[PDB]
Order: sequence, then structure tokens, then C-alpha cells
Amino acid sequence: MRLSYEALEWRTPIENSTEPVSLPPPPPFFGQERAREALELAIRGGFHAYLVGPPSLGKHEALLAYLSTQSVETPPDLLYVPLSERKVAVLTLPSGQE
Amino acid sequence: MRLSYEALEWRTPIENSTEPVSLPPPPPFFGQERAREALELAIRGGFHA
Amino acid sequence: VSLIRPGAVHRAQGGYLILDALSLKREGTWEAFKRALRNGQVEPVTEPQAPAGLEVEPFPIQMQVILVGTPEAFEGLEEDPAFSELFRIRAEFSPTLPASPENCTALGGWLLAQGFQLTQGGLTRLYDEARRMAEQRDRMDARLVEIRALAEEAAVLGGGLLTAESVEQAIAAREHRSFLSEEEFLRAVQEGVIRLRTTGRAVGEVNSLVVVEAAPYWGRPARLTARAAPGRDHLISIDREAGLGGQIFHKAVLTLAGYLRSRYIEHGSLPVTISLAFEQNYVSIEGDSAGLAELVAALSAIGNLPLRQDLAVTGAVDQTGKVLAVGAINAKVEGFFRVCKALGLSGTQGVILPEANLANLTLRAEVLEAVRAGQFHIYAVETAEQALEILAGARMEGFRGLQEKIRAGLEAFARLEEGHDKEDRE
Amino acid sequence: GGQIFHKAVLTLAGYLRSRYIEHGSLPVTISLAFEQNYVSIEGDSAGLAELVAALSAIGNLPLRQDLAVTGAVDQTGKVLAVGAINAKVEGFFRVCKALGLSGTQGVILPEANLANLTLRAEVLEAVRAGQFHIYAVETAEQALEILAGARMEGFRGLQEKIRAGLEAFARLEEGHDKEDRE
Amino acid sequence: APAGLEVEPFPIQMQVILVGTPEAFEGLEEDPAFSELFRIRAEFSPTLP
Repeated sequence: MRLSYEALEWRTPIENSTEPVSLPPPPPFFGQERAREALELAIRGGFHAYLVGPPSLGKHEALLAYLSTQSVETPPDLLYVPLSERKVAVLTLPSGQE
Repeated sequence: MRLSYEALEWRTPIENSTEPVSLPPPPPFFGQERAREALELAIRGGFHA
Repeated sequence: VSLIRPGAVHRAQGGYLILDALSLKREGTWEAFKRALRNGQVEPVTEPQAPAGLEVEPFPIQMQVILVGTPEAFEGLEEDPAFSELFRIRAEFSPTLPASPENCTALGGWLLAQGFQLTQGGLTRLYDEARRMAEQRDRMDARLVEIRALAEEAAVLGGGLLTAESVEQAIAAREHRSFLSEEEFLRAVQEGVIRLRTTGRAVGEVNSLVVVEAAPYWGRPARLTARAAPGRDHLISIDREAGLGGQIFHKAVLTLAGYLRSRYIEHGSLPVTISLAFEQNYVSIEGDSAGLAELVAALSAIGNLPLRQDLAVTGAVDQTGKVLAVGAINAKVEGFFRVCKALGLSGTQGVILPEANLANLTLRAEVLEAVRAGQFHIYAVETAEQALEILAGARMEGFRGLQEKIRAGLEAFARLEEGHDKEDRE
Repeated sequence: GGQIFHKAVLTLAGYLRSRYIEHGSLPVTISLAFEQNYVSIEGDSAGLAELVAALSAIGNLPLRQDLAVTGAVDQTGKVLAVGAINAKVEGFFRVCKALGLSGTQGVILPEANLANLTLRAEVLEAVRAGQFHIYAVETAEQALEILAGARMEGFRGLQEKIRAGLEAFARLEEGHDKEDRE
Repeated sequence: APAGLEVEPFPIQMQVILVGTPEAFEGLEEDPAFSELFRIRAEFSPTLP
């Protein structure tokens, strides 16, 4: 069959071009609902996750932007304290006490 | 077909060979407009080329 | 104690440690990192040249590890049964996104968050180019780095704004910067070094659409010829045994031979040997997928059917006769359009392509404008018989049809075979 | 190389098998040799010289030795462009001038190479003086017509002579077949 | 040298322009990062009109 132009036209019709766009930033992993849901499950449950995908996806950028919005319980102060001149133990204090 | 001399002649016709030529220097990448435009883009935008 | 240095485990306590599996395998850390995760504790690395080291208590791990990488970067890790135990959650990224107004708006907001100044037409053009990069009408490319780079170039060419004209200029410049090989090819075609028949009819010759890989991309047409001779049922594909290849059974050759042997059953064996050649190398042959061009050329050679040289033929074929989808369909169609426009658009040129690739047809503006003007035609086919009907301009079935002509050619070859057979008897 | 299929050999065999169809198989075997090695052969491109020499051998056609033949060919008989066309034409001209130009020597080269013909001053001067000729051909049949000095179709044409030679070879093979039987 | 300097990394505000033959860049452009850093290709035609 001989395809007509309308059966071949794919470009989105341009309607206005005299003004800039005002669009709110998209949520992290926009159009990537599987990855977003998997990372949400891994954050809710505290599991270790791994991100897989083709390169040039900006996976690291989106991952950092998504993790920056997380609110974890205030982590305790972990530090190294010398119990002697040879033995060094790990000390856990309330946050802001070290 | 048997090619004639004119169908085979390719050399630019020499009209004079006595006086020296006075020609301004060509722009960088003359006859290389693709590379010149690519480098123009890489310089305007600061990309690595 | 004061010389202990904090690495990445210490800095990510009660948080998230984002690593790269490519780095986990490149520096060979994956063994020690697995040991640390499984044990739940880790001590700082100590160089062996120190018989005075501290007895440091192992540092507890309360972090969450989020490995990042490509699927091939994780194929090395998923083989270990322990990797599937520590990392239970797999956050997989789709190579594409649905092509919806919501996704276009999200892309526009993402680009605005990157500092770009967009226009509605410019955003539309960027979204269309993202769809084209995915080579799917209803899927835009998910690679935001590439779209960001294209937006950077468009902003540079438009000063600071992504208008429609600036994005079109950026796309055209990207095309131009890699167009040297194709410019040379088109110049050779116009001069006459490479002669492709873009007009008229030819018997046994077709304009296949190949994707050149001994050179860069931008697939181009190639004159593929088929020659039919009396003989065995052997199908010779000259380009697939340029060296040896009698030791190798080629899936394309087997597919074509199966189709020819099974579809034409009036003699016990295919009384014709068909030799298929790609003139003007730079043609990277498949070897594993039978092309529709090869099959239609073979049928033309057998039946002496003059195929139209106006139309290029692309797409794989199945041993049943079913035309299958091929990659880089846009590249092939646009390469043939470039060749036709260089030599002049007669208004009857076109491309025969599978209906499977109709969801991958994101042709450029020039090809679409030529199609609208009627200067370029796109034919979508399901079966090889449809492609042969379009090329030869006649119906397969019916009196004086293509099927009858091919059968007459086959019986003429069989008569030549028996004329040589009586030569072997008397 | 006897364990390897050559694209040039396959192309020549395809042309000869497909074009000449009056027996079930090509009743003649053609041995193609390069006398005087120092010749670097290309096993991936079928030369036009090989095809025209094979046609001459089959049809007993005396080709002109005045004209050198250069250029590739495909299985349909289409002459393709070749590299270093200027070098080849000038080398043949050098050989012809060394032995003396008789005014009839020449080179048969593809029309595809006309955009690459940048012959030196001496070759062009001989061409203008009529001492050296350049023949540009589209198909191998044109090259054979120029070499044998006769048209393919007509009164005792080249095609008829080649077909008669093929019939003679097939008759000899039928004699051998009945030798095998009787 | 066991004892050294903790030199702050020097920031890069330059534009890199690699130069070479097409076969020289074959070994480098397999990497997805090369196509991400060097995005502009200033290819030189071997001939001019």
C-alpha cells in the first residue's frame, strides 16, 4: 500500500512560538515509573538496590535529585575512639554530640 | 565510445605566466566549511571538539 | 587513631552510597565490598608495610548501597549468586519514555531546570527529535544527556533561547558534521563513479537499502543484482562468501533457498541457480537475515520481470515470504531520498519497506514534504509478493501475472536442464 | 586459494552462466591466467579484461591487442570504476611509446572513471594527435565489441560466434558423454 | 616519595581540541564518555571543490 502524508506525518504540530514556556520541574524519574517505584521500595525497606539502564540516561543526576528529597531519621555520630594506644573502638553518640 | 581530446582535457587553461600573482591570504579552513563551522560551534559554545 | 581517613562508607552512614558496578569490577573492589556488606562491618585498608598496625574495631555499616551502571556492566555481577542476595531491588531504566503531552511537558520542565530558555515551538522540536532518536513514533528517547547536549547546541546557535529554528539548526548542524562520507558518496553518484538506477526498469536488479558500517552511519542505496542460470537448486550469495563460506551455512541464504524451493513446486527441485551480488562494495551484508531486496531480485531474475528502479527495497524477509522489520529504517529511506534528490526527483521514486517498521518511521522534514508533494512515495508491505507486485507493476495472480511469468521462467530453465540431460545420454 | 571462493571468480561464473542460456550448464571451462607475474591480483573484483578474454576464448574471437582493457565488472556485465585509472592508462601509454605508437593503441576504461581521468600532458597530446585512443564503456558487451571490432547482434555478430563456440563445446562434451556410455 | 603535598586539584577552564586521523579516533570513540565530552566533530574533507 502507498502511504499518504498523514499516515507518515509524525511531528507534533507547532501552534505557538512567540512566548517562552513556564513549566514546573518534573518529579525525579519522570517517565521511569518502574525505576522510581523500585527505588521507593528500596528506600522504604532499606534494601540495597542497583540501577540498570543504557548510558547517557542521567541516572546519577536523577538518583541524586531523588535521594536529596528523602528525609531519613537523624543518623547518630559514628567516630573512632582510642581505648588505648593500640586498640581503637567505634563509638556511637547522639547526633551533634561528637 | 571513443573520447575526444576535449572530453578528456582537464587542465586549467593557462592564459599568462609572466607576472606574479597578488592574492590575499585565504581564511582558515578554506574549502573546509564543515570543519570551520564545527569549530565555530565548538568555540561559541565552549564544547570540546 | 587520628590518622584513620574516612572513605565513602564512613561518609554515607545512615544515608546512601551510590557506586558504579563498572567501578566495582574495574578496580576489583567487588570481592571486598561484598565481604563488607555480608559481614555488616569493615575496617580501613592497611598497607602491608606496617608491622605496627592498630587493632581497629570494624566499622558498622548502616548505609544503603545503590549501584548504578549499564545492564552489560551488571551481567558480570548478576552471575554471582550473592549479588542477587544483597541487592534484592532492581531499579531498571527504560531506554525510552511514552510519547505523550505529559512527557513533553516534563521534558520542558527538566530543560528549564537545566538553565535553558525554551520556546513552545522549540520544546516541540526537541521532543520530536527525542522521539526520532528512539526511532519510534510513540516513544521518545530516555537519554536525557543527549537531549541536553542537543539543547546546548541549539541554545548556542540561537544565542540563549531554544526556539524551533534554533533546534532545527542544531539538528541540521549535527547532520552536517557527520555528512562527509555521505557527501563523498553523493558526489560519486552524481559524477558517475557509483551508478545507481533511479529511473526505468531492470531485470534482476534492485535498489537495496543498506546501512554502511565499514564507513559511518547514514544508510544508502546499493544496486543488488540477481542472475538466474539453469542448474541445481543452489542459491549463491557472492558477497557472503567473498572469502570462504562454503563451510558456513548462512541464515539469509537458507531462508531464501527455503522460500524459493517451497513456494515454487512444479518440478522436484529448483531448476535454477540464483547468484546474488552487491556491486560497489562498502555494502555491509547481513549474513543472518534474508533481505526483501534479495528475494525480489531473485524472483525477477527467475521470471525475467523488469522491476522498477524508481523504488528502493528494504526490510528483511522470512522463509514464508513475510517481510520483517529492520533497524535504521529512517536512515535507509533518507539515504535513498538523498540519492534521488541529488539526481533529481522524478516524482515516481519511493521506498518499499515493511509495515512492521511503520511504528519506526520518523522521516525528516524534507522526506515528508516530498511525500506530501507527491515527489516521493513510501510503500508498506507485509509479504514479498506485495513488494514484487509493486516493483513489477503487475498482480501475482491472474493471466499474464507475475506468478505465471516466474513459473514459465522456471519451466524454461527445466527445459534447458533436460536438454543438457539428453546431452548426457546420447 | 583453491579452498577459498573468490568474488571475482563467482562474479565471472555468474555472468557466464546467466547470460548464455541454451544448455543446462556452461559446457566450457575457462582457465584465466596472468602471464608474467609481478601482477598483484584482486580476488574480490572481477576484471573487465578477464571477462572479455573469457568471451574471446569461448567464441574464438580475435580481440585487438592495440587496446588495453581496465575496469571491474559485475555479474550483470556492468563495468564498474577502478582505482588508479590514470596510472594504468599512463603505464600502457608508456609501454606503447616505448615500442612505438602506431596510431591505433588505446585503453578501454569504464565510463564511471571519466570523473577520475586526469591524464598527464603526453597522453593528452597523443590523444589530440590521434596516436592514442580512450574508449569509455558501460557494459562488458561494449568492451568486447570494441576489442573484436564487431557488433554483438547482426550479420555474424559476436553473440552468434560465442553461441556457436558454446554449441561446439557442448557437442564435444556430448561426444565425451557417449564415450562414457558407448 | 612518602611525604608530599595535598595540592588542591587545579580547575579546568580550557577547551580541548583533539586532532588526528579517522583511524586514530576509531580507538577512542567506542567509549560512551568520549561522545559525551567531545560532542563536536570537525571532520576534514580529503579534497576541496
